[PDB]
Amino acid sequence: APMGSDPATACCFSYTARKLPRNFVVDYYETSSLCSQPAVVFQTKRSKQVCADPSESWVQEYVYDLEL
Ligand SMILES: [Zn+2]
Ligand SMILES: [Zn+2]
Ligand SMILES: [Zn+2]
Repeated sequence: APMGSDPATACCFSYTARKLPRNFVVDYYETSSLCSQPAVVFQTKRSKQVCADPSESWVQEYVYDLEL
């Protein structure tokens, strides 16, 4: 899951290989450009924080859905 728990500095070294159901995703943040790779981290109803590849369409669609 990300290394660290502060959205300002936590980094992802892998991405989820499963699609998260929209009904279980409740929040997100973007990882810092200081991290080795870009990532969105989604928080879920099971209290997980899940790294995801921002180049995937569904990740972008969920981010807009949460933000706006
Ligand atoms: Zn939040
Ligand atoms: Zn779409
Ligand atoms: Zn904001």
